[PDB]
Amino acid sequence: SGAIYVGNYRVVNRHLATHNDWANLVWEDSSRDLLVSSTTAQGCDTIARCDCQTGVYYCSSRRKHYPVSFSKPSLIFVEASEYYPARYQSHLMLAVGHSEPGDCGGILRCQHGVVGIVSTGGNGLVGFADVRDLLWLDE
Ligand SMILES: NC(=O)[C@H]1CCCN(C(=O)Cc2ccnc(Cl)n2)C1
Ligand SMILES: [Zn+2]
Repeated sequence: SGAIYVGNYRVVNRHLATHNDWANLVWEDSSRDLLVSSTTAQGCDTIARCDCQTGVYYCSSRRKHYPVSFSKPSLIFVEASEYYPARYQSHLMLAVGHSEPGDCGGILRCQHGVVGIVSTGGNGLVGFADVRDLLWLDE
């Protein structure tokens, strides 16, 4: 679990969005596993606007942060799960690191701010849904 709170927006994994997220929907994209909902309170986070390919992510299944080198956002095949059919997930970045299903929502940060959230993983890989191109989150 986990979310990014920026301005009057809450960014979550689309497959983990609650009834309240869908009732306050701003934007969602099944191909990116992202959903953004509106909030009444001002958020605590800031979004990176950069091309970093190194950063640190929070891994809830280890209660620890790990440093990672990650690939640029791209279209990557993701096998079928209870949440989605087999498909290509866009704007996804992979890195070598530990993750389990409940780790989705953990934040990946670089020196400039939030880069994205854990969205996929397995066999010593961890995939992050990028949010750096969503310029409207700040404006
Ligand atoms: N974005 C998706 O299609 C995911 C939806 C939930 C299921 N899924 C996974 O990858 C599950 C999983 C295993 C190990 N580590 C992590 Cl962070 N997630 C795929
Ligand atoms: Zn950066």
